[PDB]
Amino acid sequence: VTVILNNLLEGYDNKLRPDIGVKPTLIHTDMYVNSIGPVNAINMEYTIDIFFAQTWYDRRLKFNSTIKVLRLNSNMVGKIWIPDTFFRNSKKADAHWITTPNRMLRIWNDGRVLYTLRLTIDAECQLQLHNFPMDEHSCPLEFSSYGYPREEIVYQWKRSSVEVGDTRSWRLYQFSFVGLRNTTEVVKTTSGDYVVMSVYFDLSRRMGYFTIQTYIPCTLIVVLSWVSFWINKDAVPARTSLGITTVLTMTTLSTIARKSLPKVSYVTAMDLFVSVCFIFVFSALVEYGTLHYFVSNRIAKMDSYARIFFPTAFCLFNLVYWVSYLYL
Amino acid sequence: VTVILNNLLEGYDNKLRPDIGVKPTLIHTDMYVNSIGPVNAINMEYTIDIFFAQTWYDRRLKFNSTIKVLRLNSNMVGKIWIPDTFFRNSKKADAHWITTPNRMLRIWNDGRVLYTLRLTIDAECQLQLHNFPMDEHSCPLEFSSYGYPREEIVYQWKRSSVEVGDTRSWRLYQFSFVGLRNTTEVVKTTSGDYVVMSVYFDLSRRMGYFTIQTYIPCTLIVVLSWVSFWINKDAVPARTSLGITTVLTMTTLSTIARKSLPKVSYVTAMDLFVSVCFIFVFSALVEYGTLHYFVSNRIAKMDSYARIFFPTAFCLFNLVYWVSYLYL
Amino acid sequence: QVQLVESGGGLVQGSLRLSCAASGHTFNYPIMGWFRQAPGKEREFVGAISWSGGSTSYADSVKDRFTISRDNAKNTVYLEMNNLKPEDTAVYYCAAKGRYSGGLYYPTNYDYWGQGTQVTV
Amino acid sequence: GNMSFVKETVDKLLKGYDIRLRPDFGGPPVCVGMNIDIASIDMVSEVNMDYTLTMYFQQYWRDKRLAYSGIPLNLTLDNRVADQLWVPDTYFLNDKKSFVHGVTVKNRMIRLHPDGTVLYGLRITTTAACMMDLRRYPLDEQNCTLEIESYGYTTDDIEFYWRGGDKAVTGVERIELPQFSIVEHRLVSRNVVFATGAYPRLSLSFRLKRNIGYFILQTYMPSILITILSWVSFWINYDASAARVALGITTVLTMTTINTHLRETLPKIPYVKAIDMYLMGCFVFVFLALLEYAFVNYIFFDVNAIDRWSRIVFPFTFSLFNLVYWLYYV
Amino acid sequence: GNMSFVKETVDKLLKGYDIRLRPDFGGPPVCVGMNIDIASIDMVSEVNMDYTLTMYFQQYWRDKRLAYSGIPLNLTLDNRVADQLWVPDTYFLNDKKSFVHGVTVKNRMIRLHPDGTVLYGLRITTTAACMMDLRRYPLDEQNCTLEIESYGYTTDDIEFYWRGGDKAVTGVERIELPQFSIVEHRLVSRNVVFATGAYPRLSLSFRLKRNIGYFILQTYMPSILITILSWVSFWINYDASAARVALGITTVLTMTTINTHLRETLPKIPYVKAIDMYLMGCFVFVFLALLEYAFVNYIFFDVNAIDRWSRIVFPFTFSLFNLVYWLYYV
Amino acid sequence: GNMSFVKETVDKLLKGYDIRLRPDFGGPPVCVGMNIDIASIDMVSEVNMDYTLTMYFQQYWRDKRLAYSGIPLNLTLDNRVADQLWVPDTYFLNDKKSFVHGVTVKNRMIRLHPDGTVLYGLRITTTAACMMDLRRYPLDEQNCTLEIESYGYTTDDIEFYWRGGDKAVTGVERIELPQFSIVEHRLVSRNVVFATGAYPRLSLSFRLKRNIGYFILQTYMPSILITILSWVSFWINYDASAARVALGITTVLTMTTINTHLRETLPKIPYVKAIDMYLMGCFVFVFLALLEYAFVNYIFFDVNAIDRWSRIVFPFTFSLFNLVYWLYYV
Ligand SMILES: *[C@@H]1O[C@H](CO)[C@@H](O[C@@H]2O[C@H](CO)[C@@H](O[C@@H]3O[C@H](CO[C@H]4O[C@H](CO)[C@@H](O)[C@H](O)[C@@H]4O)[C@@H](O)[C@H](O[C@H]4O[C@H](CO)[C@@H](O)[C@H](O)[C@@H]4O)[C@@H]3O)[C@H](O)[C@H]2NC(C)=O)[C@H](O)[C@H]1NC(C)=O
Ligand SMILES: *[C@@H]1O[C@H](CO)[C@@H](O[C@@H]2O[C@H](CO)[C@@H](O[C@@H]3O[C@H](CO[C@H]4O[C@H](CO)[C@@H](O)[C@H](O)[C@@H]4O)[C@@H](O)[C@H](O[C@H]4O[C@H](CO)[C@@H](O)[C@H](O)[C@@H]4O)[C@@H]3O)[C@H](O)[C@H]2NC(C)=O)[C@H](O)[C@H]1NC(C)=O
Ligand SMILES: *[C@@H]1O[C@H](CO)[C@@H](O[C@@H]2O[C@H](CO)[C@@H](O[C@@H]3O[C@H](CO[C@H]4O[C@H](CO)[C@@H](O)[C@H](O)[C@@H]4O)[C@@H](O)[C@H](O[C@H]4O[C@H](CO)[C@@H](O)[C@H](O)[C@@H]4O)[C@@H]3O)[C@H](O)[C@H]2NC(C)=O)[C@H](O)[C@H]1NC(C)=O
Ligand SMILES: *[C@@H]1O[C@H](CO)[C@@H](O[C@@H]2O[C@H](CO)[C@@H](O)[C@H](O)[C@H]2NC(C)=O)[C@H](O)[C@H]1NC(C)=O
Ligand SMILES: *[C@@H]1O[C@H](CO)[C@@H](O[C@@H]2O[C@H](CO)[C@@H](O)[C@H](O)[C@H]2NC(C)=O)[C@H](O)[C@H]1NC(C)=O
Ligand SMILES: *[C@@H]1O[C@H](CO)[C@@H](O)[C@H](O)[C@H]1NC(C)=O
Ligand SMILES: *[C@@H]1O[C@H](CO)[C@@H](O)[C@H](O)[C@H]1NC(C)=O
Repeated sequence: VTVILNNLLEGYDNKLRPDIGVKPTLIHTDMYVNSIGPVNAINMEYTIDIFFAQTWYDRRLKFNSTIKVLRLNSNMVGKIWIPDTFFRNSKKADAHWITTPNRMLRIWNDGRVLYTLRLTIDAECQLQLHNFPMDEHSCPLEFSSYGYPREEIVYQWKRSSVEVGDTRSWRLYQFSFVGLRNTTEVVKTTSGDYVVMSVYFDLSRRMGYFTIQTYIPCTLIVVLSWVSFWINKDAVPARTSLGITTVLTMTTLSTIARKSLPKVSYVTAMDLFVSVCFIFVFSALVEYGTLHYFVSNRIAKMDSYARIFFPTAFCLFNLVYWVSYLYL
Repeated sequence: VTVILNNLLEGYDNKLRPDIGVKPTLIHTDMYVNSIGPVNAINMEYTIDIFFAQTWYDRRLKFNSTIKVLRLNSNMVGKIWIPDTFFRNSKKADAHWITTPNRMLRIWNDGRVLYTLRLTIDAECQLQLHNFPMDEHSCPLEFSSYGYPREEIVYQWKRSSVEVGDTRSWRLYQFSFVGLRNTTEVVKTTSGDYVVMSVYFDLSRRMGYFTIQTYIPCTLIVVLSWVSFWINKDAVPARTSLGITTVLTMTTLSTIARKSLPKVSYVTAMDLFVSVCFIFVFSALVEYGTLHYFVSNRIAKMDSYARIFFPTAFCLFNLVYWVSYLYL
Repeated sequence: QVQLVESGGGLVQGSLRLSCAASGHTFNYPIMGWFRQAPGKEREFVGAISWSGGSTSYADSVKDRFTISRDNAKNTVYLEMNNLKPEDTAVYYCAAKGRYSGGLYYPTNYDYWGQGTQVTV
Repeated sequence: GNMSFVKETVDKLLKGYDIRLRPDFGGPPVCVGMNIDIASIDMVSEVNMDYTLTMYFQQYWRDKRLAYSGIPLNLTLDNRVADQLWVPDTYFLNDKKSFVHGVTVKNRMIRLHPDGTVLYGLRITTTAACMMDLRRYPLDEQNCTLEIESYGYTTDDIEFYWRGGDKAVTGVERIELPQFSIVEHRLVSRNVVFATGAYPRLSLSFRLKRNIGYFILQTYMPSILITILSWVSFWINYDASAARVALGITTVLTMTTINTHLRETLPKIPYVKAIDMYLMGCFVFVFLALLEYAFVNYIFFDVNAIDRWSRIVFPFTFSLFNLVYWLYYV
Repeated sequence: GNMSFVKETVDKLLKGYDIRLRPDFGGPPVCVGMNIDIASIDMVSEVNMDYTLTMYFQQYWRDKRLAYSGIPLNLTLDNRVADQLWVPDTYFLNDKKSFVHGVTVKNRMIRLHPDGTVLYGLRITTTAACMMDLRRYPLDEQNCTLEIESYGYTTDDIEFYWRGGDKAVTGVERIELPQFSIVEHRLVSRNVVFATGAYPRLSLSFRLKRNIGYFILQTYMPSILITILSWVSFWINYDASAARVALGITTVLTMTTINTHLRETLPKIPYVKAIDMYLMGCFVFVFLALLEYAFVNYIFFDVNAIDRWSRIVFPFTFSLFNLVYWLYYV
Repeated sequence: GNMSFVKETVDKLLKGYDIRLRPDFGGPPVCVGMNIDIASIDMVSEVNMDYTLTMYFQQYWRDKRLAYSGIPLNLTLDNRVADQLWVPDTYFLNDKKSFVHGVTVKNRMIRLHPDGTVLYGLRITTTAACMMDLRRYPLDEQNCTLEIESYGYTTDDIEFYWRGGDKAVTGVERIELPQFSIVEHRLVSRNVVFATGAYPRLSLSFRLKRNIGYFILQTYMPSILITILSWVSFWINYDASAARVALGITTVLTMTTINTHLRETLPKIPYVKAIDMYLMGCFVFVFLALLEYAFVNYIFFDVNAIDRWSRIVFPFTFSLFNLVYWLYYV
């Protein structure tokens, strides 16, 4: 066995890919998603833990022996040629070395080489935060050969390309995994044309937390503003204090609403709902101020109109708001 | 040229400093401050980016050739002896390796060796936060040989010791660079006596941000407390609400004041000003409570005295406060 | 400094409850262990418990028969002995262990010891 | 005694030694015994759903290639000799970031035995993911595991067992988590089948129970007192419009301030936590209290009867809400 | 085709090769062409005054020592061969922390040519400092630069130029900053003189314009509405002392709560920002409004005239304050 | 003088030297003397229960293999020579993350002596865990330790002692912690017995006393003043329903705002801190004050007597609460 290993490495040039000028090297890759980490909306990145496995043929490693497979050490990897596969949208990726380099190198008598390494990747996922928190995102994962163009290295998915786990042990506590798709395409760059393999993870945000935290308190405060309409006009310190304090309450709720989103300029659905609710409580106090002035100096029945117009307008706004974001 | 390099490294012992037993090695050092990073008041540290250059004589590297200088690679540094200069007050320092080790090694036929390396240093700077934010600090930067005492290695500033940039590209957004001085001294330790070179950067905090954020709002709230004195005593719900809400407002301002300072026990000037202002608004409500009780049951003219005593006391406090911290 | 006093050990032939009172800087010595020293024999480990948390460890000879509990408010460790056997005739000691004192089974690692109660069955 | 003689023996063992080949290559799988001495559990993060563990990880196996004769001693060699010896490709499946301490040197131990037994100890600080069911939070119980598995070698080449049975893992009692208490720990040995084959697996799981004392004082008590403070409005006379209205929104304002601070310390989980239900329930009660005065003022301008009915119903309903809530989560 | 023949050619090139010596050593300086393909600009931090950049950094130069004959192909070698070849000592002057991705291998490319041309590509994530003038914040325009310079070799030994002219840098349009928009990018080539000598310099600068939409809705609109809400007190009758006083401080209380949250997201710059002037200006107006009622109450105990004058002046003055403020910063 | 002669002497010492074997292998254990020069204690974290320490760690031992003759000087060699020499496997048991500074080189010192004495100095920044008893917080006293122990070699092979007795550790007085004061430091030498055997142990412990000045001004004083401000309601006339009710909840609102900010700076410890008891106690008093007006209003619609009794009781009870609280924690 030791003699076999020495012969394989003797006269072997790791600087040259197998079939350097013969034909492009065909590499079969498949991925096992161990778990998907939390999705960082602030940095538009998500963590993913995978067992990345690559398969390719190198005729220089053929050996004739009764043993048809050679499970070798991680140190053996540096001796032979390894494809320079890299992830294009990876902000930061690491390979675990505890307690030993988590890499596998198996060589068959056929010359087929299986190279599997465990990787933790913080891939980049540009998030379109429109319709937040009802937004739906598709985070990609693109990898390709860094230096070898399509004329030298060609990737290809295996019959079991992307293998997922139970999806319950996954670290997704905000989103819910709903879709998965694999794609093959060629991207032209300055150096040349490279075959790029992409895996898109479809994630839909779960609205349970945001609805309880923001929507219900904001709605109740708006209802509390309508309470001032039933209090009689003579109670000046009561209606005035109720209106101003509800505005202060909405100010407190508005700050906590956008405490996790980045500073995107476009108005998210969460921001739109809070802003509209802020106008209603603002208009409630302005309505009383108008009512108080004219009464102290039709308009006299503004309370009766306010008791109908304000609830109807808010209900109409909610009907338009929810339909426009739950369906479109 | 290649033959010259081989001869220099052949028969050369890098474990031994030049003139190991002959005489102490004289090292000429000068520093170019590329930029001074932000000053972390919480951790009492500041970032500094410099081009640290050292010059010393090693007769073993003399070569006779038409070329009188040899600009060599960074890998050549490990072949020859290099002084073990370290920064004593450095919490964390790094040498950039992008895209290559940012080190320079030039050797002349004279045997003089020039070794320049780019360093980013997070030096330790103990901050005396008394008189904050009017405090003035002098952050040092001390470096010396780690293992070679004064009897073996002696440092010495060159004719251009510390060279600064435009000081506008510097990352100092809180403080303003006002002074610079270099010092040479010997510090006795358990291992022996070492020559220590110190560079003190004088930094004066700029008070513009703190004055707008804290002083003006706190002063205005205190003035708002005096407003209760002019409101007539019969308006119980008005003066009572004004006094208690101003106390609540001061509570909000007090929390945001000490949001960047560490947890130092000594009372800073910012803390003293806020605490005194909190007493004035507290005393304003207590004054009305005393006035309300005696009126409901001299003292009757306490409003007239309050309209004079409170503004005078606060003006007197401000006069003492500002003089004691702007001059002393 | 930690002072340990143990009590509740009498002469019987049975369920017994031994309590070890502690005083001083007990936080610096969070692990309490019970030791017995039969005549003519070296001191033998019985069971070691932590002041905080409450996780337990027992010797094989006294496993599932002796149970130990503690409460930080009372600053006392209670050793409940059930189904006594004639081999349990030894001077029971209460000891305190530092957080980084190493193994529980070795009495040398313990710093402060109690007086020791003589129990014969 | 003779250092040169010992040096020659060690050189003889290393001469011709192939690190690339496992012991008993092509034969029976090598049995590897593992014992863990826990140093501390530094952190347990709910937001990141992981915990940090520091431990002394030790492995036991027999390598006949390293057997030596004539030296009746256990050779404790320098940690740098491990690079010239075969070690199992042991890795943690659920870890997120791990490292071996290297101060002042690599915290690594190699101890040889005359029969070829090798002792390999490592001091490892590891961050292992732990999915947390926070439905019953903060009255939840968590089962955080540490999966130990061989990366490349299958069951045909290597096997794992806990050395010492249930005593393989020690130091559990020394762990002092500020927020949790270690209820129990379990040791599991099993075989996991993958596409490449079956691999040995060792699992160490801790059952963590969260301490309720902090949340009871910090969160529940202020919420209860504010809700009780809202019931004070019922005692206040109906004509005191300014007083009762001011009491209403300020209690609502106070509840919002409490709610804003509390929810920040947790991840966004769609399901309703016990803390989530309690905070929202209290916010509804104070909202209804101000609505109650609205109806009173309107009908006034039976009015006493509405206040009396409100007084009986509100404390009873809130007590009923508390009773249902506590029974559900306890 | 013949792998052995190619292997012999590569070994011949590396035999006797001196990495320590630059191409054309002792002769004309070597011209190095650089082109950059930007991947993304991850972050732009105002507090740290820096930005994070990910890019494909490529260098072009001719090394006659690496020229080979008989192979009419471009040899794309393994990234580990770069250690045996000379590469320019290119570094970024304004960077604060940079690294080269190493998953699954070092993202490095070496491509040789028969004439000795070497292509050296690196995928680098770099954090470069960028001083920001925040006087006009948040309506400011920023010019963040990326300085490229040789560390040791002067202009006599090496020279830098943008390969492709203005097309040397691509991928700018793909950058999608949530808070900024890339107005323009410029390429600058110049020589910088130091004490040690003159060094070649390449500069890549981006002109960033901050998006005003977020701050207009989040910050300005609440401040305006509160100030307008304070003017409601003028309409309220003068005898309503409790109502007007309560309206005053609560508006002041509301303004303070807005002010506390907003200033946290920025560093402590002594100069007055546009956001700084607006927040303080609104806080003064609400402060004066409560002072206005104080004068009214005192004189009452013309009183109508003071209120009427206040009503005309306050909206006019605030509108004038807004007009001056917006014109100054736009 | 003769550099070649010194070079030959050093090469002779390193020739045949076995780093894998300790001095006096197979004989008496080697005595290692340790002295520590503290540079600074950067941080003390209550949430993480650890502190950061920077120090000059020096070790003294005799190695007859390194003894040289004919050179009456102490050879201060380059730090890279330590890789070719045996050094003790010293590690810190309670450390969480440690490193050796490497700017501009590894902060390492090797100093040989003619008799074979070796001086090994390292500048180490270490983060060591320190369990903190926060029951008396912020009036607590902490005993943070630094455990020094050999990893592999037992007492039979190596022994540790403090070189210089109580003077082995210096620089303690120079430490300037913003939040703590170094009351005392102690040096402890002992043997720790494990399953593998007994190991030498050196312990360095600091007794830290927290500074109470910051918390007294920041936390206690606002809480006291708000509680006193609540007693103002008793002086207010009973008919002023709007005034007294508004004073009540606003004081309750103020107390909640103070409580929210204060508890954030600490970990979730179930036991009651001194700060925890004080904040909750004040919140109860203001809660009772509003309840007191409720009873007054109800009975009114003796009423003066209830107010008078409340006035005498509340300041007395709060003073009694303060007296009991301070005596308990001081
Ligand atoms: C946290 O949650 C994890 C699960 O996610 C829990 O781990 C489980 O622990 C239980 C024990 O408490 C494990 O159950 C045991 O599994 C063993 C594995 O056997 C496998 O392999 C053998 C061959 O070696 C096969 O024959 C067999 O079919 C399995 O494939 C069993 O051998 C055990 O059986 C023993 O006990 C049973 C009674 O329980 C007897 O009837 C048997 O004769 C035998 O004595 C046992 O069934 C379970 O496998 C673990 N799951 C995982 C995924 O590892 C943790 O315990 C939990 N943490 C806490 C603190 O609760
Ligand atoms: C962000 O801010 C930086 C710093 O201010 C700007 O960088 C400057 O960019 C301008 C161009 O916009 C540069 O100006 C140009 O400098 C070139 C270099 O000249 C130097 O080197 C030559 C020798 O090669 C010397 O002769 C000369 O004295 C200098 O030492 C010039 O070659 C250019 O000249 C060309 O344009 C001018 C008109 O502008 C014509 O008159 C000439 O004929 C010729 O066509 C030009 O002068 C400037 O040097 C840059 N400075 C720095 C420090 O980099 C960024 O542009 C800015 N970015 C944004 C987006 O705002
Ligand atoms: C922070 O908390 C730690 C842990 O609780 C404290 O550390 C303890 O400190 C005390 C001293 O204050 C230590 O007590 C001493 O232990 C020495 C070691 O003895 C062991 O080893 C010898 C063999 O070498 C055995 O014979 C012995 O049984 C022990 O196993 C003793 O040698 C000392 O004895 C000396 O003093 C005593 C009186 O105290 C005399 O009677 C003796 O004759 C002799 O002069 C001494 O007893 C204790 O071991 C430490 N414990 C740990 C776990 O480290 C820190 O003090 C504390 N720091 C602060 C600032 O509070
Ligand atoms: C070397 O280590 C082995 C393994 O731990 C020791 O063998 C054990 O010795 C103890 C007694 O000291 C017995 O109780 C165990 O049963 C033995 N185990 C085995 C597997 O044999 C051996 O004694 C040690 N030798 C030395 C010199 O320390
Ligand atoms: C080399 O170092 C040794 C050890 O530090 C020195 O020996 C000490 O010398 C001092 C005086 O310089 C005495 O006070 C100590 O008692 C000595 N200690 C020992 C163990 O001998 C020695 O002097 C140094 N020699 C040189 C040339 O520097
Ligand atoms: C995607 O994966 C599936 C897995 O069965 C495979 O059949 C399919 O060919 C893959 N797609 C591409 C484009 O390779
Ligand atoms: C400080 O730097 C100046 C620079 O000109 C130099 O002249 C002076 O000698 C230096 N001081 C010391 C003590 O070396």
